[PDB]
Amino acid sequence: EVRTIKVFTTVDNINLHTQVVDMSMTYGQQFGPTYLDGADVTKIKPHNSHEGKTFYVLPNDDTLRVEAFEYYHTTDPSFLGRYMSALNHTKKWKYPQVNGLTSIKWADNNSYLATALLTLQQIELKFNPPALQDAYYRARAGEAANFCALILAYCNKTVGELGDVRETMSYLFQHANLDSCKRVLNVVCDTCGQQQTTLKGVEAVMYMGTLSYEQFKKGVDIPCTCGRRATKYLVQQESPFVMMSAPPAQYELKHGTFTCASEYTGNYQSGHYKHITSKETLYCIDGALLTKSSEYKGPITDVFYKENSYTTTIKPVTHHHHH
Ligand SMILES: [Cl-]
Ligand SMILES: [Cl-]
Ligand code: NA
Ligand code: NA
Ligand code: NA
Ligand SMILES: [Zn+2]
Repeated sequence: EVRTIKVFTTVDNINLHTQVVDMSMTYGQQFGPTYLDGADVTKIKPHNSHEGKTFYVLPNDDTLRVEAFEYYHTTDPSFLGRYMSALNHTKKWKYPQVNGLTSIKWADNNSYLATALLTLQQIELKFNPPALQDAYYRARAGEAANFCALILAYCNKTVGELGDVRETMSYLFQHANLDSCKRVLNVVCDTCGQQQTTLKGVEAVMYMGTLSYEQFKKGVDIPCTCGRRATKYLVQQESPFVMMSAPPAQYELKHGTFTCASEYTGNYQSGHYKHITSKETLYCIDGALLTKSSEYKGPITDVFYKENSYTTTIKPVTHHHHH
């Protein structure tokens, strides 16, 4: 005798697909890789209690391939498996409210994700994939498991794997609407003259080499191809924030001069991230932990600043000689 139950399959947890499954065959024999709220049930046969429940599957048919792309903006074949695998862990993490923001209690080497999530709640950023829009809204309300699992999937990081905050933000920004962001730079060499460049989108809001926005406006020394040290400085900026990054180094964060920052203690193989936010005082959020101070000095790697529109008032030759 053939026994069956009705279940629903999905790739986006919105659009459902009715299935009649044979209770003598595993989900994998019938759907391929199958997950129940992150749990891998591929090798499990249907239970009575599964009737009417929704299972994630991989995009096997054309219908599912379109739904998955429209929701996630990826066609990487393993994406849904990686998201589900991560979700099985992140649904067990805790997301405490710390100083009015959703943080993450430490687990599974997740300090880089905690400071990324805290940072997002302090900068103006809109995501493009519906999956991130929906999950980020939930994360702001305090239910951040799906958002964290999506970050891991989009960044191709597994739970427990070491992550870099700058790289994680770069991926998040790649999936955000930054088309209104513009940056104009000028590079001045005594030998080679002046070279202006215009950057757009993610490249307009990220810079690697100095933590100081003020120093970037004054001028930073970089190598020129001729071998001399040229001066690079910010000509014009149109964006709601900027992110300045550098290899970790002792750095003083002054209250009221920045939005938030990330601190990395450790080395290239093992470390830990903390988050610093400048509000009525300086708050240091370390997952679930919170401390305060009037001054802060530590190995800072990333600093975020507010912006709207900036235009330099100084001529190039003045930046080259006075930075
Ligand atoms: Cl959004
Ligand atoms: Cl996108
Ligand atoms: Na935000
Ligand atoms: Na919130
Ligand atoms: Na974009
Ligand atoms: Zn030169």
